[PDB]
Amino acid sequence: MLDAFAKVVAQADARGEFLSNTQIDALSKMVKEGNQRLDIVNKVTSNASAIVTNSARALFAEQPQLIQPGGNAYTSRRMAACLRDMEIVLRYVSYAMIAGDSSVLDDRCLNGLRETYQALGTPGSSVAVAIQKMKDASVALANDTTGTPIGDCSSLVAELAGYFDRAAVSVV
Amino acid sequence: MLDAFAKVVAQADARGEFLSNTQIDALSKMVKEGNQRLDIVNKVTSNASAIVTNSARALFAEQPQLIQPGGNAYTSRRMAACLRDMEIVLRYVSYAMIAGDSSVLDDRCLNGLRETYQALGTPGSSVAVAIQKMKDASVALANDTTGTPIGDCSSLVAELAGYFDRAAVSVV
Amino acid sequence: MQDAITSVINAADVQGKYLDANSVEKLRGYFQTGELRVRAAATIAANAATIIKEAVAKSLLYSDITRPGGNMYTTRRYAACIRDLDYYLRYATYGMLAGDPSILDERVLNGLKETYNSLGVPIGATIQAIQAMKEVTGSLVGSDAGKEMGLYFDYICSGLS
Amino acid sequence: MQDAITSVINAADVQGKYLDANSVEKLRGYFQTGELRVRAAATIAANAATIIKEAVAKSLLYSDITRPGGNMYTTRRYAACIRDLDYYLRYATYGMLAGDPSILDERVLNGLKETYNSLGVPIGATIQAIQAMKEVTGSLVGSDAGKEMGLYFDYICSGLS
Amino acid sequence: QLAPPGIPPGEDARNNQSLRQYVARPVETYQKRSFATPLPLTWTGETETVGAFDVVVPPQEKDLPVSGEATSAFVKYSDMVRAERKAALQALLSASAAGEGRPTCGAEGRKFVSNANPVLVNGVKCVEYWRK
Amino acid sequence: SGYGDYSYSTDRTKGHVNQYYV
Amino acid sequence: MKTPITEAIATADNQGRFLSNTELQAVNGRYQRATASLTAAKALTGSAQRLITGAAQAVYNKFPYTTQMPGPAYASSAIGKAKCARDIGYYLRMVTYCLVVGGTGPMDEYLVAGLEEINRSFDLSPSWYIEALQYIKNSHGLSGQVANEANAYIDYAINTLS
Amino acid sequence: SIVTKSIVNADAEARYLSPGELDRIKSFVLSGQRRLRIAQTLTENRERIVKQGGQQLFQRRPDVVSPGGNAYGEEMTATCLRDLDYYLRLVTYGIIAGDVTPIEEIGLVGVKEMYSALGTPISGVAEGIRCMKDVACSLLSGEDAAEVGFYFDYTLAAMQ
Amino acid sequence: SIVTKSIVNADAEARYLSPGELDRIKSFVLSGQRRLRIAQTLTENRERIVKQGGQQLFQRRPDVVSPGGNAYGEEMTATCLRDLDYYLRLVTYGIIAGDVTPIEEIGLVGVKEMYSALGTPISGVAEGIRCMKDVACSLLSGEDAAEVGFYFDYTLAAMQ
Amino acid sequence: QILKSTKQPFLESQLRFNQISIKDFIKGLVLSAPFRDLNYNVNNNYRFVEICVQRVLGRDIYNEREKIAWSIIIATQGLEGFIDTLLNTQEYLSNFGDSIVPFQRRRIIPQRSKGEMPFNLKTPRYGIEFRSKLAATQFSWASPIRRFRPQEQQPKAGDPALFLNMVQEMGPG
Amino acid sequence: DISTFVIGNEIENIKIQFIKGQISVKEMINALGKSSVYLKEFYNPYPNI
Amino acid sequence: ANVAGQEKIATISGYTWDGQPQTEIPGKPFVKSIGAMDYMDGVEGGDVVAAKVGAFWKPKAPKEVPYKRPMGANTPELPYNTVPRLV
Ligand SMILES: C=CC1=C(C)[C@@H](Cc2[nH]c(/C=C3N=C(/C=C4\NC(=O)[C@H](C)[C@H]4CC)C(C)=C\3CCC(=O)O)c(CCC(=O)O)c2C)NC1=O
Ligand SMILES: C=CC1=C(C)[C@@H](Cc2[nH]c(/C=C3N=C(/C=C4\NC(=O)[C@H](C)[C@H]4CC)C(C)=C\3CCC(=O)O)c(CCC(=O)O)c2C)NC1=O
Ligand SMILES: C=CC1=C(C)[C@@H](Cc2[nH]c(/C=C3N=C(/C=C4\NC(=O)[C@H](C)[C@H]4CC)C(C)=C\3CCC(=O)O)c(CCC(=O)O)c2C)NC1=O
Ligand SMILES: C=CC1=C(C)[C@@H](Cc2[nH]c(/C=C3N=C(/C=C4\NC(=O)[C@H](C)[C@H]4CC)C(C)=C\3CCC(=O)O)c(CCC(=O)O)c2C)NC1=O
Ligand SMILES: CCC1=C(C)/C(=C/C2=NC(=C\c3[nH]c(/C=C4\NC(=O)[C@H](C)[C@H]4CC)c(C)c3CCC(=O)O)/C(CCC(=O)O)=C2C)NC1=O
Ligand SMILES: CCC1=C(C)/C(=C/C2=NC(=C\c3[nH]c(/C=C4\NC(=O)[C@H](C)[C@H]4CC)c(C)c3CCC(=O)O)/C(CCC(=O)O)=C2C)NC1=O
Ligand SMILES: CCC1=C(C)/C(=C/C2=NC(=C\c3[nH]c(/C=C4\NC(=O)[C@H](C)[C@H]4CC)c(C)c3CCC(=O)O)/C(CCC(=O)O)=C2C)NC1=O
Ligand SMILES: CCC1=C(C)/C(=C/C2=NC(=C\c3[nH]c(/C=C4\NC(=O)[C@H](C)[C@H]4CC)c(C)c3CCC(=O)O)/C(CCC(=O)O)=C2C)NC1=O
Ligand SMILES: CCC1=C(C)/C(=C/C2=NC(=C\c3[nH]c(/C=C4\NC(=O)[C@H](C)[C@H]4CC)c(C)c3CCC(=O)O)/C(CCC(=O)O)=C2C)NC1=O
Ligand SMILES: CCC1=C(C)/C(=C/C2=NC(=C\c3[nH]c(/C=C4\NC(=O)[C@H](C)[C@H]4CC)c(C)c3CCC(=O)O)/C(CCC(=O)O)=C2C)NC1=O
Repeated sequence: MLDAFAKVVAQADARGEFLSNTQIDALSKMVKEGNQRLDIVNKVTSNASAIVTNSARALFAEQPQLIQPGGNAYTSRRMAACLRDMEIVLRYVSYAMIAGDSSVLDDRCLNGLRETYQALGTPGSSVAVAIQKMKDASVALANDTTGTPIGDCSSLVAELAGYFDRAAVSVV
Repeated sequence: MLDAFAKVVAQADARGEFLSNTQIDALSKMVKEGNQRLDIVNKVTSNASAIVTNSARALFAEQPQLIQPGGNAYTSRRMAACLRDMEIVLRYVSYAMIAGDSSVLDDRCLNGLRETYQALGTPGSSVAVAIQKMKDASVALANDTTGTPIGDCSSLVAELAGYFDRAAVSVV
Repeated sequence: MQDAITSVINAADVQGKYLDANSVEKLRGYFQTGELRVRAAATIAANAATIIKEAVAKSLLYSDITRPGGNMYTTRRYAACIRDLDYYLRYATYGMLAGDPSILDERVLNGLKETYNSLGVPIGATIQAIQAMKEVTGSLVGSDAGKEMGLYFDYICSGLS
Repeated sequence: MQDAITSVINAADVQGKYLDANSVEKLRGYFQTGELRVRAAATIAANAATIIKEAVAKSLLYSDITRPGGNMYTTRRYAACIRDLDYYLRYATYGMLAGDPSILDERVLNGLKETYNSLGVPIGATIQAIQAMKEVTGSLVGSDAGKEMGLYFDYICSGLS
Repeated sequence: QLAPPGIPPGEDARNNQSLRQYVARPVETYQKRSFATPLPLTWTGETETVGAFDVVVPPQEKDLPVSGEATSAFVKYSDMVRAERKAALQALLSASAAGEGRPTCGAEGRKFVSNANPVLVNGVKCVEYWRK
Repeated sequence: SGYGDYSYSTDRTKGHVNQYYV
Repeated sequence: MKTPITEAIATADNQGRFLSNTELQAVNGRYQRATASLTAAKALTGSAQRLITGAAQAVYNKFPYTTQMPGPAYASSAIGKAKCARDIGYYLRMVTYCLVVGGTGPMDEYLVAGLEEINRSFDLSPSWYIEALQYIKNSHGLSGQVANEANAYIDYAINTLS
Repeated sequence: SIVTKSIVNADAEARYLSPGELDRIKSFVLSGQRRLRIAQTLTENRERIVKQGGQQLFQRRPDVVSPGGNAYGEEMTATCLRDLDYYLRLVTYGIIAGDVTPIEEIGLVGVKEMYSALGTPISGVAEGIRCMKDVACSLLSGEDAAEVGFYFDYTLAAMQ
Repeated sequence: SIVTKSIVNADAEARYLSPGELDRIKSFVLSGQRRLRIAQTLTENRERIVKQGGQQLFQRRPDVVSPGGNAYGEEMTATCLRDLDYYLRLVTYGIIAGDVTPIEEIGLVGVKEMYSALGTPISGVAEGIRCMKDVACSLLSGEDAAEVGFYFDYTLAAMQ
Repeated sequence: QILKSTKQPFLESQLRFNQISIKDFIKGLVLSAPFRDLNYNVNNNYRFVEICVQRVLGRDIYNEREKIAWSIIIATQGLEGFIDTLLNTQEYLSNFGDSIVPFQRRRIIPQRSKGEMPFNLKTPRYGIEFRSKLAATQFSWASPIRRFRPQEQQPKAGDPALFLNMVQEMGPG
Repeated sequence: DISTFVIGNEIENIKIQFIKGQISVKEMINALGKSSVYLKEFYNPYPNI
Repeated sequence: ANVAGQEKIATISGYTWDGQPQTEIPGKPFVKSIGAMDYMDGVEGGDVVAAKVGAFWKPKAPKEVPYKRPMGANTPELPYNTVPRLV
């Protein structure tokens, strides 16, 4: 696990040199955007049960064979383990947004998840559809003002969509 | 592990259906056999030390290289492990007789066993000879009268012989 | 009846030249997706009856082609449909593996729209069945594999139109 | 009679959808070659008589279709050829500008091979004249422009075959 | 080399096994154990992760106010179709001709079809070489 | 051509056309 | 599943021994009760449709807000009403599976494991399903030891929801 | 009908119709008055023959209507009785045609492909037609019940 | 487009394209970058250009939406805006084709026969397109509004 | 599998009152009924040794013969003797003792960015040997709820039902 | 295939007789062609030409 | 295959959802589970209504005559001091 500040130190250490003056100033822009990064994460964890349940509900409307008898999310236990997966991925996407680096997301969430679903028989193409529904439910709740001052958070919601896309590709 | 009754329930839950009227009448015949399915399990449990030892002694008389030095059943620890294996396969065949379904037999005993004996060097063609000798010792003891009322148990010893044939072809 | 390798070899052979860097460049592109196509053709073989049952129930199950007078009324006529939809889901699987839609028009498309007009089979409902069948096929094989299998469904729908 | 823009608009309109990124992606590809096609159509207009004079002298000038009994013997019949070859070099110029061979079969190809069989015009010598005419056209407009103008010549030769 | 994995070297059980009852040792490696999985490099100055300093939000409807040879190209263009089009515009309006025939579509549907392109029907002129 | 067979005219059926509300 | 047969195999398997006479008596007691159990499962199946449409109506009578309130969780649409009767049929089907098998093993595996997490997530109320199961307990029409076996698995579902 | 396949039989054999074929077309058309009376009984008894037909079908096969059965709910049960109205209609055609030729190419040819492809238990729909048969033959005399029941059991045979 | 009818013009005349024709195909393709930007503005403004288009149309023609008007009720008013979405789409085609040739053979040729045969007042739909034109030209600069408005008024001319 | 169907509220009560230790709590979770239903009944004796070495001892299986060597403890002594033998190894008592909850020991090297694929992801509850028996399906022939009129939900291009919630907005407004 | 234009009762006479090996391929084809499944499809709806 | 399972005639081991073959023991494919129902008679066309397989008009004989006899000239041959492990 390393964040965005520790990744420029880990790369400068394998060169054996101090950080430059333009590498400190690029990190001072990331400190000035810190309060707006803290309100992306505050909005996706204060609505964590609404991102997951409304996107699950939209998935079995679109792919209704998953809840048919014999299906993949058919029982009470396979339905609860399905919502467990959507809640785990949203947890580690939110961990990667407060860090600025997708290191914790693929060290301990995406590490071997594609081959877990192949040994189980879970369709990884439908898990990717479920992540893409949690993505735009999260970027729509990110760029609404509603208790935040008005400004430009445009490059922060582009980064948040990048961890959602990294998780959806890495699963199928 | 599921019995004959839970097997038809698991097949109907994959369709999401109630049981048919002919499926319930075919389960009332398994209840009607009943008392004599329990006679077969009682007769191969009360003789389980002699099914194993008489068919072990008959195995090393036809295949004397198994107990020659260098053979697979030559040492004290390797001989006691051949008799331990015959007593385990006889144990899970009697579990599958009382359940009416070979699901305890090929999840707990037969699954992965062919690839295990190959990793150990154990000749799986000779394990099958020792299983087929326990089959003849069990079906000759299943259809003797000896404290049971006279009747037709021929369709139940055809099922007991079918479990021994399943364990003997899945070991090699 | 040519796959991606057969089509690449034909075009490189038809000019009498060897397999240069451009011909092998596409061949390497086909071998990269070779792992994706088999798993796509794997699950489609497993859920063949389930996919066709999902498409007809989602597109044309309760429409009035299903009712009396509609094009699908009698049991012989209904049974011909799922027999007929099986070829579209099957031959599309062949195009997905071969990576070339030459097998479709060779064995499916030619004389097809000219045959449905003879029988009076509605081409409009047929394409929507294949479109719905394309929609469920993207469910199973995933997104990009659905993009591959879906690329031959509309090829059938285009020529059958 | 559709150009590349007309064909792109038709396919995007026939599904009732707007011009998405894929439809405009091909349109941008056509506008990039817009500068090449005009200069290609420029020089072909200038050397129209010279190109046809080069093709007939290089393909079928001295063959025995030119001699008595051959298909091109009388002066009316010879004069019909260069009149006839002018359309192939002219309509191919239109396809090169429009970027779509729809005008060829609309106005040239339909009823063409069925007409030459009526007159008894040799289709074999006709295609080789167009092939030789394609060879000289690549001389003038260059390589890639010859690839563009040449792409519609063999379209005529294919359908006329 | 060594023994195979797990086999205590020297206590093999296939030393003097008979050939008639010999069973071939299956092949097993240290792959599926977790100690031999390849980790990220991370001492050569490379971590496999991704975060901030990666993601860029590129505006690609809006590259810039588009290049000068699109506008300078442009304003040449409709100086050369402007005289065309308004000549073609009120060629429509007081071309308000009367009506022939019977209305075959509601109240319209008369002799000529509405707004039909005359260049199509009139542009394909049949011609006889040596016209006679 | 049989006890159940199709003719176009007797088809009274919004399936050659596809207004999906019927 | 948890049957009377597999809880006898498991008792002998948990110590690595053969089936004694302790375990043959437990299997014998399953066979004596199975006559009343397989006639209750046959009778709940034979009147299942008239028991499900009645029990869904008993929920709408007691909790009439579920047919009027807008929202996804409620049966205020034709799609929400079909999903309500789908759930009553899930609870009735597991009861006739427990009668066939002979123990509370099918509905432990398919229904009650993970049920509290669904009702919290999708805003369903366990008092809707208790009222639906109290209808079936009072309206199946059985009597004797046939009704004793049917009510023993209906009361198992009411105790997990409450 | 008996008229059309007695023709296509003698059609294939390059011959006309024998006395064995023409004394039965003759015998069938004199039977035609009695056939329309029999079909007229089943025509306006479809309310009872179908509704009591699905009566015994659910009492004998509660699985198909129970939750999980194919005909579960208000919707499928309506279609559950719709098919019985179909097959009761085809039996009226077979009685007037004097043969199962109308029932053959409608509701019998490839019927297992449809019901297998619909998820419906084909044995269950066979039980439904048998329940309709006891209601139908209970509405007619013995001489007629040997016919009206006679076409149902052919449908029972081909439906399994 | 300008490319296809500059060809079919010189096609009919048995000649190639003049400098007057080839210096405009040249001039049009360099104009192509600016055309896609203009059509890109109208592409994802159809929500406002259509809905505000039907805004002024009903305020200026309440008869067509009043009881008795052709677009009366929830149903026809939806189709009342559907046609405006059509004609707004064809204007995006004409802008990219550099001509009303796409608008000509779609939505203009024989348009009076359709709307007369549908009972729709053709003058009313002409008023709708004019209301869309003021919304469209209000979304673009003066150099662009001389084009986007330019294709609407051609549609206004042919629609009466 | 942390559900309240699988909670052990009386093992939890004896841990809060200092009656059992964490070693007895860890033993009681392996011998529990949810662990035998969801894990032990869907593995064979060899893959279940791999699960219980990775989760109790905190480390990976050495080779495929460690799986063979320990799977005969389950077949002859049952599951209760196998977890007594595992918990009484010196590998366990040196690392966790009887008071520490186990963990995956030495998963990640100190300066690296990636780890070693944590053990709940490396072995899920069933694998390839039970996949062809208990795997679910798509399109199950299951007779679900119907839809009856699918083209009215998503109309086509010239349909005036796409302009239907636009006549309300303009109105005479 | 026989599926969509047979009832099931037509040519199981011939299949089981062939699967058992009692008849070779040519008898199986001749008995197939001269069954009424064939003339119901290839002889009835077409002329002799 | 779905009809046979739905009719309770016999369950046919098919494929898992990715297309690997089903099997109860993981060695070979298409192995099935057995027990208390494949040896029970009288339900062969079970749930196929009014099925008529074999002599349905009579209960079959008990046939409980198990004895193995000396099989002269056809007792199977196999090696000595060896098990004939199959090639
Ligand atoms: C513990 C939790 C915790 C937080 C959530 C933040 C909360 C927070 N945010 C801002 C401050 C801000 N927050 C935002 C964010 C946004 N404005 C928008 O329009 C978007 C919807 C959203 C992007 C995510 C912006 C743009 C500012 C700066 C306002 C400005 O432009 O001056 C400030 C004032 C300091 C400053 O202005 O820099 C504080 C305290 N801080 C915390 O300590
Ligand atoms: C220890 C296990 C155990 C049981 C089986 C039952 C024991 C048992 N079995 C039978 C009853 C029976 N047991 C048998 C069995 C056999 N007869 C033979 O000749 C065969 C050799 C053998 C079958 C393999 C038969 C056939 C009957 C029924 C009697 C008959 O059919 O005549 C009865 C009489 C009850 C009745 O018939 O109603 C009882 C108590 N209880 C137990 O605790
Ligand atoms: C009844 C007949 C019969 C046989 C012939 C042998 C056949 C045989 N030889 C070996 C085994 C062997 N055989 C050799 C053979 C040779 N060593 C060399 O260097 C030369 C190539 C050659 C000497 C002439 C060697 C080295 C091994 C040991 C292989 C090893 O352990 O890696 C093995 C494996 C088991 C073992 O370790 O012994 C078997 C089955 N066994 C039998 O039961
Ligand atoms: C003597 C007066 C004089 C000028 C004012 C310029 C005017 C000018 N600008 C450009 C052309 C250009 N000039 C720029 C430059 C920039 N775009 C930006 O946003 C930055 C502010 C800046 C770079 C730092 C770009 C990007 C183009 C290309 C425009 C295009 O995309 O077509 C061109 C065409 C090619 C070129 O020479 O660059 C010309 C002639 N040249 C001159 O000779
Ligand atoms: C913290 C990091 C982490 C991740 C990411 C993780 C994933 C994970 N998801 C699993 C199961 C599952 N995952 C799903 C999910 C789905 N099925 C569907 O059909 C849907 C498309 C989809 C979500 C809606 C289901 C249903 C199961 C249960 C499979 C089963 O037990 O049969 C399992 C199986 C193990 C078990 O249930 O005991 C693991 C290890 N585990 C982890 O520890
Ligand atoms: C799934 C239920 C199950 C079974 C059946 C099982 C068998 C099993 N048999 C083993 C060994 C063995 N098995 C045999 C058996 C035989 N060799 C012969 O020559 C005879 C033909 C045959 C006896 C009839 C022998 C000799 C060993 C010892 C191998 C050795 O010492 O290396 C071992 C290695 C551990 C040990 O015994 O020390 C296991 C795990 N394990 C299980 O978990
Ligand atoms: C491999 C390429 C290929 C195809 C596709 C093909 C189609 C084909 N479809 C047919 C019939 C049919 N096809 C349908 C299909 C439909 N009815 C509807 O309403 C739907 C729109 C549609 C289902 C999607 C029906 C009902 C018939 C029977 C027509 C009749 O009995 O008159 C027939 C007549 C003979 C027969 O089915 O035995 C052929 C040959 N043949 C081929 O070689
Ligand atoms: C086999 C074991 C099993 C059970 C028990 C089960 C329950 C279950 N019921 C659900 C929804 C539902 N359940 C209801 C039922 C009701 N709401 C009401 O107002 C009525 C009073 C009541 C009927 C009694 C409704 C309306 C929904 C849809 C809620 C939603 O879509 O969010 C859902 C959400 C997924 C879906 O939409 O299908 C699950 C998982 N699923 C299972 O697989
Ligand atoms: C004239 C010959 C003929 C028949 C027989 C026929 C059947 C037929 N049955 C259907 C559905 C159906 N049929 C059933 C039937 C049943 N459910 C049960 O439990 C019972 C066992 C059984 C009835 C006794 C059900 C539940 C559906 C709806 C299935 C679904 O919605 O998925 C459908 C699709 C919907 C429709 O268009 O009606 C057809 C075409 N069509 C024909 O042309
Ligand atoms: C792309 C060129 C093009 C156009 C323009 C077009 C129009 C068109 N307008 C229609 C209906 C209609 N159009 C209107 C229109 C109006 N009512 C008013 O009051 C206003 C004056 C006016 C709209 C601004 C109404 C009310 C109907 C329904 C008429 C009816 O239901 O009888 C219909 C029949 C239903 C349908 O298929 O949509 C067509 C085909 N089709 C085309 O392909």
